[PDB]
Amino acid sequence: TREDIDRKEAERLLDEAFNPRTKPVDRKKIINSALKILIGLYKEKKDDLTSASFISIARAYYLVSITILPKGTTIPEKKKEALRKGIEFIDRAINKILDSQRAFRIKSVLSIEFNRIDREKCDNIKLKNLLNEAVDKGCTDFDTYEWDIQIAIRLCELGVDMEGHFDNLIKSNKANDLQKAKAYYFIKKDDHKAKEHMDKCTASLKYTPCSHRLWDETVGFIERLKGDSSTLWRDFAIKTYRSCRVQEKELRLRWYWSRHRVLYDMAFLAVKEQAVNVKQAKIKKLAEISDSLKSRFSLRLSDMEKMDESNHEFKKFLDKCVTAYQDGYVLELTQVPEGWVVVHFYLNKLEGMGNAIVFDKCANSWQYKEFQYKELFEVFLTWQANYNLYKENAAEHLVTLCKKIGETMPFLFCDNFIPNGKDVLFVPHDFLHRLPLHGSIENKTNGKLFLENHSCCYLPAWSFASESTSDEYVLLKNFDQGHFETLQNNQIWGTQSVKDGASSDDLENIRNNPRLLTILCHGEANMSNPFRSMLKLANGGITYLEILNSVKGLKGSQVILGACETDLVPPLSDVMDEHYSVATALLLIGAAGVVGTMWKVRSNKTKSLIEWKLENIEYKLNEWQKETGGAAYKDHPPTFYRSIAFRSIGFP
Amino acid sequence: MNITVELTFFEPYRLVEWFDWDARKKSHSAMRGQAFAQWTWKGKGRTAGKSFITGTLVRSAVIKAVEELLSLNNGKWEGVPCCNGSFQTDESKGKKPSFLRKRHTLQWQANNKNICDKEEACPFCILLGRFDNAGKVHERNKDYDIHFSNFDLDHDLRLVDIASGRILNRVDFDTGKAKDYFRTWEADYETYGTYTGRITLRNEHAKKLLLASLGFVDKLCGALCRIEVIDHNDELRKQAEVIVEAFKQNDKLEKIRILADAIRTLRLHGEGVIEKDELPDGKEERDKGHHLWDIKVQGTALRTKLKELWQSNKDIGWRKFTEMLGSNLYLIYKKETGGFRILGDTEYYSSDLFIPVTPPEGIETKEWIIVGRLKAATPFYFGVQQPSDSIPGKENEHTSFNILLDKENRYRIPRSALRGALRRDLRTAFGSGCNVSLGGQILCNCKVCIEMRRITLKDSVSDFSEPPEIRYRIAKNPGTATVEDGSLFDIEVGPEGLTFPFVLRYRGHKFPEQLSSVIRYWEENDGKNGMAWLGGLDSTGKGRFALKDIKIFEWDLNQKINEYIKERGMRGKEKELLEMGESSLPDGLIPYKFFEERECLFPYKENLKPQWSEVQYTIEVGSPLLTADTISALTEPGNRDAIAYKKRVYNDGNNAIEPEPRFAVKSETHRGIFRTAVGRRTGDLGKEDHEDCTCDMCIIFGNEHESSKIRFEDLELINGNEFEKLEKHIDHVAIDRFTGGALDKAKFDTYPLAGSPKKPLKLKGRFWIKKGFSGDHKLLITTALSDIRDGLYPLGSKGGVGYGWVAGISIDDNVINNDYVHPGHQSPKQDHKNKNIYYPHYFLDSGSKVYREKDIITHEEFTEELLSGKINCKLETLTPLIIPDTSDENGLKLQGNKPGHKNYKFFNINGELMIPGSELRGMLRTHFEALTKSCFAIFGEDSTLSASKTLGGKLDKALHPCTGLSDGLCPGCHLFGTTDYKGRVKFGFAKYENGPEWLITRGNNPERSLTLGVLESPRPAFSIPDDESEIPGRKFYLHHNGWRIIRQKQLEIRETVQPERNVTTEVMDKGNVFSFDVRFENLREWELGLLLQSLDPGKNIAHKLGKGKPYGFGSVKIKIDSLHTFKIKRVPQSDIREYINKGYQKLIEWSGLPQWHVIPHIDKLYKLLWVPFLNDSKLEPDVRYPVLNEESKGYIEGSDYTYKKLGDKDNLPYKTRVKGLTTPWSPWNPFQ
RNA sequence: GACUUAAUGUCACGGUACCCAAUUUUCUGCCCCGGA
RNA sequence: UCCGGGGCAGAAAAUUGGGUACC
Ligand SMILES: [Mg+2]
Ligand SMILES: [Zn+2]
Ligand SMILES: [Zn+2]
Ligand SMILES: [Zn+2]
Ligand SMILES: [Zn+2]
Repeated sequence: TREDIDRKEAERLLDEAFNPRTKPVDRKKIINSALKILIGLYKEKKDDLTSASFISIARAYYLVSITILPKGTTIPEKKKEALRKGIEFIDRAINKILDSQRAFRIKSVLSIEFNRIDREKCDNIKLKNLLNEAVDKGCTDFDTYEWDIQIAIRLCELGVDMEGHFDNLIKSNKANDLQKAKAYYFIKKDDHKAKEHMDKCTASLKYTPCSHRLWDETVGFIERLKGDSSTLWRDFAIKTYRSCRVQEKELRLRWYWSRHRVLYDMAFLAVKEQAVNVKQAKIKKLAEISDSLKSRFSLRLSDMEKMDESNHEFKKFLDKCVTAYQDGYVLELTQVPEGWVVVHFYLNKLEGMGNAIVFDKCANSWQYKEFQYKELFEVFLTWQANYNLYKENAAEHLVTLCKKIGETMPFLFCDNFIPNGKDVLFVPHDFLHRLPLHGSIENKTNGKLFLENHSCCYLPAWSFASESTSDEYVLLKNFDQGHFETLQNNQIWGTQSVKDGASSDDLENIRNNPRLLTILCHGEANMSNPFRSMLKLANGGITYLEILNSVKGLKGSQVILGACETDLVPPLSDVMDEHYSVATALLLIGAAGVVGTMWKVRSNKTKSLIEWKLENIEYKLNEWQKETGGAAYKDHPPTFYRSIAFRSIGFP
Repeated sequence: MNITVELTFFEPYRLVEWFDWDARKKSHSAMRGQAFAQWTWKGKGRTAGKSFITGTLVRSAVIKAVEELLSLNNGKWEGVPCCNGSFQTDESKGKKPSFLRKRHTLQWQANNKNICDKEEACPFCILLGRFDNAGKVHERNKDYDIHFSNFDLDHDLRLVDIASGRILNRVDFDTGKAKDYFRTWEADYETYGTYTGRITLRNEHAKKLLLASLGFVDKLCGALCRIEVIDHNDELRKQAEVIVEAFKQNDKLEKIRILADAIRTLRLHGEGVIEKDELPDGKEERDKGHHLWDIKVQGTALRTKLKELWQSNKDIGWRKFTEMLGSNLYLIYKKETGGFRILGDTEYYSSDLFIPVTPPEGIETKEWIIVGRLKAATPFYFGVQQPSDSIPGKENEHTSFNILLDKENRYRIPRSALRGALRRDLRTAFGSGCNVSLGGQILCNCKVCIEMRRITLKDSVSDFSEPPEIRYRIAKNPGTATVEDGSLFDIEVGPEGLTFPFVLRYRGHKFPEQLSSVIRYWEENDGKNGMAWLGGLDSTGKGRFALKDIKIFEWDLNQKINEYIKERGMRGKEKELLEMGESSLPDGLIPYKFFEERECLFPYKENLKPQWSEVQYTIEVGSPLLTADTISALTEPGNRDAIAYKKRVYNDGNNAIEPEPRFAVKSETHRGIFRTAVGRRTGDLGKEDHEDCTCDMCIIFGNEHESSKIRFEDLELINGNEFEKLEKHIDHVAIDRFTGGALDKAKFDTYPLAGSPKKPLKLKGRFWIKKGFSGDHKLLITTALSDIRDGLYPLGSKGGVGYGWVAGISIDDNVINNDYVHPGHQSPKQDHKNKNIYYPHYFLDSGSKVYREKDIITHEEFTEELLSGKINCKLETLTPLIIPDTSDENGLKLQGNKPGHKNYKFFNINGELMIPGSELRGMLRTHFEALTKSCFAIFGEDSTLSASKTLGGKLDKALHPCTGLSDGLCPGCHLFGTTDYKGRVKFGFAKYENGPEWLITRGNNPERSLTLGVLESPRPAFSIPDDESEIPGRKFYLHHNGWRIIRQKQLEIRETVQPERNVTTEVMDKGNVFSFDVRFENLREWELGLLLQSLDPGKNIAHKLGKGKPYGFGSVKIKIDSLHTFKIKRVPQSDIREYINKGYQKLIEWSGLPQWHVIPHIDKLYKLLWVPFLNDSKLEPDVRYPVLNEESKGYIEGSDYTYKKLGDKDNLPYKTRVKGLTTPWSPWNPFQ
């Protein structure tokens, strides 16, 4: 009949899309075309469509959602609808035998993913009853159907007995290690045998990119183990985090998945719970976990959908990541110079407890303390909201923020945690990147600044640490003329420096590794893609992505920026902050040290910073902050606002 | 103590359905509309209800105004200091409020002497209700120290009466396409905008602060507000059923759709187009009258019944009557003919922290009001979903896209659309903005959202309610260059030049240079063009608004705030603010003298000014341009089948639509020509689909995912005043292949703009190029500009006939012999004495063998192997040529002396003589089809004989016209095209160059004219005498000087032949030279050769063109001057010879220095077109029709050349009569 | 009154009905034998 | 047994297909 040919066209297009060899670009087109052929005749016939054709409606709907990747942090509404649309038609097949066997097989998997991506609409008990009837309907052909093993294994997550069905699925050929490890854990309460099989899963996880379904499932499995007090997540979270490190090393950008932060939080928490040298080996491992999280920044899919050696290398990453998403469904931490102490910061989203990992090279000692960032973040947002409205007039809100930094982080002033004279390198995390950690008031009467005692350097991550011409001072300038005149025409500046209006290509022109490079321009921040953030220079401006590839000369140069970081990075609407500024783009291309203002200050303050750097580059920035203007924070707070605004990003 | 306040709205406020606080979480629409006016259903049935505003919403707006009022005065109000209040409820001590504050709270350095408590509290703590018996759970009204009752609407009441559901939008900035959408109810502020409620204050200490905050509340429920203390449709459907039933009885069902479109268009014309019978009356003599308005419905003409309907349905008004009747005719037509979304509809609805914002003490905060007018520089379009969908409470289309209007049908610029475009341009000016996140817990602190939170706009509504003009758009099929199936939709667009009252309120401490840049960007002044792209269809140049008459004023809110509250911030009195002078300004409101100039704004110069680069140019059309508007042709008194598109332009000075509509080529046609021009050269047009595609065409012109990087505006005709008669009337007809006369139904006329090479039309149009255009893409647009300048893409319809051919483009400064000799025929040559008489027409019986090529040549690209170019030809008149100008039935002004006598001038445009390209294309088509044994493309199948079978049955099945491309197209139908396939050869109008201008005859009253003999319709009965006879073939007329007989008997013709029986016409003299352009695309090396051979067959062979062909008139010889081809090179004679030879070879294959006479059908064809008297020859064959009988006029004595004797089967049997008719140049007085 | 608010916290002016599509394709203002 | 006559004046097709849910 007409319906027979309809499925004969639609049931082979779906299998063509269902096979792994089909590219995701083609797969999305194939499923939509098959769905258009399928749903198009559903519009013509409505309930006249047979159950077998009603069966295959949901197969397209289940598969069409597979191609609906999350374009942002949240799960898409379109993907949720396709799962909701799929669960409707397949339900219509139940109330309207090989038909019922395969009907409950796909009704259940569509609800399995529906309960996964959106647990509120498809309740756990509702999902439990649905798959419980699959046992009643005997969906236990685990040898031939991959979806079938998913059913008995999503069930034991809920708490169903399934002792009888264990004999089938673990010996089933098409059960993956993560599933086999799950079925070995809660189907029968043998926590021992789940160790070996999941080890194979994590070992195989080093090659499947982070977009794969198994990455989200394996973290969810440890998400189940963690909080169950199973004493097995601690080993498991660390093990899979190791696989993430190997996989991620293959622009310093990573595929975004919601469980990635939980993976690092759970791995960090596992080591923190496990925390002489072996006791301190864990504490160091906290920094490696923390550094690896900040080693690269997650890019939302919509951001990487729209962005040439870097371009060619990126499209391979984008292509490989999208294929794996649909495939599943179908420097040393101690290499720091003596006299320097390094504070690695980690914000845990799992528990509202950030903690700073500190490494004193002179003592060769690893230790950490925990702090509440929940109240500090609100004080930061109060400063951020007030600064964005009033700039220097929000100085009074900066002081209470800097005092809050001291108040909630008192270990910064403790001598044991940070020695009195040791140089402090900061490796902040999330919103602590925006915090002026250097200029923080100790929570005590007439508390001195943290900056006064120690010279503070900032690093986006420890992975940005790196190890020539001593009289060449280049200066770029696209700022208005009236703001920089006496500094503009100083004798020290070299010839290869356009001092009135600079261009994007002229930044790429600097060579020979100058001692000082000055860029004075209006920075502009791309609120979603760090690669698209530009330094407006002449026409168009030069972006973070362009600076990474085009700019090559400034290797080991001490860079000074005239663009406030608040214009280089977007404002913070959440605790997480991985949007890397232009300053760290310079850090990747050598450029040892990038001194720039953390927020908008009057041009005279930047002028004095450059001129004081002109006289002697070896002078520590800390001294200039306390000996000239700042370090007061009580009388004339805007003076303290202007000085503390300058941070030193990048430490060699 | 018991303040009764009235809350009035000055723009459409948002309405939402009321759901209890717990029941609200279930519905996303009501959770989004928590700051809206609540609608509750009174009674049952979901029909009526009562609108109200929660006192908690008025309280939240009031305590927000108290925050601003106290922040402006540094925490005091009228001397009494106020603390910061409280805006944090601990979950442990008690429950949270029903609404949590996501926004920053304005705070200050509290200067109150004591911490506020129950015994003594500041006016802020009194208004908050911090210390009183009223808590989170309501018990009684007496507990409230300050109480806000519900605000009931001042006016059961149906929801549809008060509110209209509208779909709002979230447009992605990077792509220009909507990310998602959401629906609200925009309630009617003009009728249901007043809400009254009681505010009971039991502490007079906060009376002064409360009353001031009521006047400071600026907007509520999505609208600006001021708070002051005090069936016809069913009957139309039935009679539309009557109309459709009548049309079905007349077998004209498909005409109902066009009638419905014409009726909905009739709202533009007004009442006088029906009550004065201003509809076109059809032909002056036609019995059927108008083909649409005279279709008898129930014994009466459709115009009369429309008059009766208007009399019956006068109550609803003309606009509603024509919209409903037009829609009802559409609605019924759809159900007579016939007529779910995958992945659902993209309708999206969206830890608390206290963020105290403390403005610096001594900062000066002001509110700047910008009042101007948004002049629509282009026909604007503000999209709205269909009225069936846009029904509040319930959640077929005559007009595919409707513009947004009011209850009074006034054009509306929504605040949302004006805010979304302002946010778009603010993000452009800043260079950095957010994709607007919905429901975020933290305020977006981006540079755009910061200013957008201080920016308030107004819902602008034009003082102009005339109906919107409809723009029809089609999608060309790239392969066939015809309309894509199912691609025909109409858009309601507002007139250009319409002004809307623009209002922008910025309340802040300093006026940003980015908002100044956007205002300067949107401004029009002197050389600058206003660039306020508002609404949709921007790519087709719909909605380029211009800000004008901008006055920026300043409210000193730190000192002159009692006056600001007294004036209520000029809220709702903004139009009064625009007209009023600086002397009449309200106290405290001063003009903003520091408004940064256009060139002094840094964001404007780098971010907004280079964003869109205009490329203005003047299209010069040396041909009659016809961008057909069929719907408007039916409703206008011209009665023309196709008339040129014209648009309604609003004149702001006259406050009305300009009396003369502006003639233009639509921006959609202007855009589509470019998109095709770029697509065909890059090969992107040939791509099957463009979903998730980033090709050259999709990057430039956008696709379903990305907006176009180029915005096209209309090609306005700037030459209208120059032309004495702007619109030329050109009659066209399809000549039957079998009988040289006209077809039965195929006769029409067009009304193009009278362009000509000497007096061309100038169409000044422009397009906008987005900043960041690739260098390769900039070259693509320039190449497309060159393609249109070169004439590759004619504008409008009838391009292959010669309409809309672009002579050139002016960019604005702001940016060969064929020596074949045919032997002829023996009988004319042997009889040097011209004794024998020949039949004027003869039939070519090629046969039934027709080669239909199923591999149709796509128009989607310039194939490299195929040949595309242009032919320049010279047409010399061997005999007098008659191309009558039927635009004037009395062109010679001699019908006064001879009533009913049809007299025409020679065809001309703007006084310069022409041959229409249709005449050349048609006369070349018949020769090409005869040469290539093609089908009878134009043939009278429905005609009969006097019998068993019609002419279509007698014609061979393979010779029947090609229908559809599935069966393939014959060489003639493959070259010149069919209805399913646009032809690959374009014939231009032939312009007269030189020669003896006219054939002067002294006897004729006009010397240049000639009165012809009676030309009667061909009758197949003679060519097919019996039912056993077949179709003789294609009728061709021999070349002879029989016009001299007509010329020498002019006095006898007029004295005997009835004046209305014959015609008098301006005839050219022999030797006149016309030049026409033949543009061909994707031609085979043989097809170009056959076309070249068809144009210039041989030295002694010419064509027959124009009127009087059977009388020897119109023997025209075409000579090829130059053949140009491009991949623009001048092909030389040797390569032209190469092309023609391949055409001969192809003709050999179908049969199974070329001597064409070896092929039997071409030899028969070529003696038909062979000129016996050409070059130096004494042959003067006597060629004329037999007379009816010996007593008939014109009979010559001594000869038996009569139809009575030749018609008799005894003397001339049927077989030899058809044998004679088939054989060319066979003598007929001494019959062979 | 209620319908119809909850009160120490409503950025919803927190969201452009947006994005794609050439009113076009073919057609000679043409012409002879009869009609009861 | 009779001595003339104008025709067509628009026909066919498309009359909408879809896409879009950052937070
Ligand atoms: Mg209270
Ligand atoms: Zn108080
Ligand atoms: Zn924002
Ligand atoms: Zn494309
Ligand atoms: Zn044909």
